[PDB]
Amino acid sequence: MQIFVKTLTGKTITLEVEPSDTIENVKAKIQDKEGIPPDQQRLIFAGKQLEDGRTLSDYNIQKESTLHLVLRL
Amino acid sequence: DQKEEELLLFWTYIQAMLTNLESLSLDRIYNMLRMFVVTGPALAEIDLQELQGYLQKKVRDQQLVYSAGVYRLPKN
Repeated sequence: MQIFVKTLTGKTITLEVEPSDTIENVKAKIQDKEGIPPDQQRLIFAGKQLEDGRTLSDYNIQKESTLHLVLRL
Repeated sequence: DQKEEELLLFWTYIQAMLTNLESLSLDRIYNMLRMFVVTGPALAEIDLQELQGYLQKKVRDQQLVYSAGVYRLPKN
């Protein structure tokens, strides 16, 4: 399924994922697309920072959802 | 929980800003929100219309005044 990750530049990247993918794995796919190390990525959805060990389906993230990426140092 | 606590941090931040700058358009407050996102990322999903609605609650509750296309705090 398809999800979107919007960065603070307004750049929107699109991701191929499955509901069972971890947040860790989503950040690995972001790294593949932008060269951003996973430890620097905060992913935001429904007013929360998403925990690496949990899955998309744990957060009820459906296809076409937008995550927001905010980086740290 | 996260969004809500950080929205409170943003409001405090904006009141100080308004106290010093006297007034602020919706658009400048939005630009301030987008910069603030780096400090509290739980606000990342808030868009311009949602910010407007948030500021309008404050206007209804008389914590902001709106006229001349800009927001102001009541004089203190």
